[PDB]
Amino acid sequence: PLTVEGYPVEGISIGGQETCVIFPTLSAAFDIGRCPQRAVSQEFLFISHAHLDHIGGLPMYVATRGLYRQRPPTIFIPACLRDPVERLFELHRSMDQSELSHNLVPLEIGQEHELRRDLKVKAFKTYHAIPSQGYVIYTVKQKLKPEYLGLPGSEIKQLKLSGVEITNTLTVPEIAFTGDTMADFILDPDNADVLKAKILVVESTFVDDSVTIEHAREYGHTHLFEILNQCDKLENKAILLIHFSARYTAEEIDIAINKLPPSFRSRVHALKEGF
Amino acid sequence: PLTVEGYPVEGISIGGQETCVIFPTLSAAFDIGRCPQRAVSQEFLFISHAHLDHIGGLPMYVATRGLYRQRPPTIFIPACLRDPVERLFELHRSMDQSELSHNLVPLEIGQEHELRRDLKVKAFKTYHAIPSQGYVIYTVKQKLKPEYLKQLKLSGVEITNTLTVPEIAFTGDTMADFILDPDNADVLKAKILVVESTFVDDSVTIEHAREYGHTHLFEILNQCDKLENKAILLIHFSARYTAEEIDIAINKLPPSFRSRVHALKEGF
Ligand SMILES: [Zn+2]
Ligand SMILES: [Zn+2]
Ligand SMILES: [Zn+2]
Ligand SMILES: [Zn+2]
Repeated sequence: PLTVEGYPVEGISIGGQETCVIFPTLSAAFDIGRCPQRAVSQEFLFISHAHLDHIGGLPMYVATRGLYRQRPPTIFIPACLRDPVERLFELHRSMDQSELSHNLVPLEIGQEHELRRDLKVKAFKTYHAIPSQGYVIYTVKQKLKPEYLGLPGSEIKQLKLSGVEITNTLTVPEIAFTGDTMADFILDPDNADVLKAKILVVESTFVDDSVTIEHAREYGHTHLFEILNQCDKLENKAILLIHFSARYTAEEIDIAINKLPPSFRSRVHALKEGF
Repeated sequence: PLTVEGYPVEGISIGGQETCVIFPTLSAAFDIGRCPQRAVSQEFLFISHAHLDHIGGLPMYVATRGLYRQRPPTIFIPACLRDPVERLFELHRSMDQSELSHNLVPLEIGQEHELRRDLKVKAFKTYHAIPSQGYVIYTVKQKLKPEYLKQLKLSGVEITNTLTVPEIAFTGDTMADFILDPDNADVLKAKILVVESTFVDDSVTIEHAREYGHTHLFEILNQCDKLENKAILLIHFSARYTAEEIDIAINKLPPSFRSRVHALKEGF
């Protein structure tokens, strides 16, 4: 199984067909594809945009969690999609008489929401043919202050009783997911945290010269050549490339990645499920 | 692969998760599940009811046929679903900014629709927790009358007979009461009956299957002589089962019934 910077990664992203990228240790799915069964067990769903290959599985995801008596999921969407997504769920309810319980959380670009005491999300601007946004998940953890770092637990414990503040809150961009986008998201000055996230999940719909950059840009997509051109500004520990055109074989993908300069290439991974 | 009375059968049916049963030589999908890629090449989609494990894949199926430049599919639904399904397409059209071209055919129970010169479908009543119907596909062929095996053709005598044969019956989700409905006689004569048996052994009672609008294998067994089908294809087993448990249950059936039973075990 695929693992990136310690995180298992599941799911699939074929450029024409479906995109659902799953981080099961975060209970997170980035887009819903055709509702792969592995996605059903994730409590948090982040929708980048309303193309059917990204959003089409949404009602089935909610319905299946309901059937299995799982906690209603929390679903993050661009704010402008709240209207149609409400309409969608009410239509299905009007037919199938089910509850389709969920928490729908519209986010505008730059807005944040808490997933858990130690986890939060922030939406960021992406550049695509229809309304869209990416998401950065941040860890929010307590870390020992420098002066207490090398200290026996017994000692730490008494400091706790006395009531000393012994930790600092550390907020770190952990996973950044673009969904479909042009490479210009990299140049948007609001996106600095995207470029420092431990893992960047970004589409590279086209990876070799069989397709031209400006053609990639024609449909709101990114060419691997553009990621390379900007690689010096990508401070991510890992880059997970997704959403390759269905025209490609897995071996073509590997070839394209292998051709990258070695220092950058060492940080590059590919989600090849289904290729 | 799975072949039933000469028909390749593809797709998947897992109770509560996804149902899409594909007869590719008929360009037919019975329900759409989560839109398995194999379904996209079928030009005919027959929807039994609106539960999301049966209908959720619908917009993706239409969208993908458009991307491949295949003809807009003809989609059959219970007549009562016409307004909300029309609306659903309009809503996805707006969201994905795509045409989602299709031909929606509301079919009332008993109504028929010509699929090909030699093929037609008819809806039939099923008994489920929400409105539902099954479908029977008939062949319609012209064959020389036995006696003649030109001057009679010129004279304008009918020398052929039009033979209408029930070929595939698909129930979708239903209680076994579909067997009792006298309007469903042809269902019980179809060459292949594709019927759900959500539960297949005594770990669950018949009554429990019925509470949720489903059929227990035991009910089919207990009425097996009413079924004149050449083949019975069981589908929609509860996800609690393994393939081995399904095979065990079928193996217990009496030889006359057992010889005609097949199961769609994909994913089990
Ligand atoms: Zn896409
Ligand atoms: Zn898109
Ligand atoms: Zn079902
Ligand atoms: Zn049902």
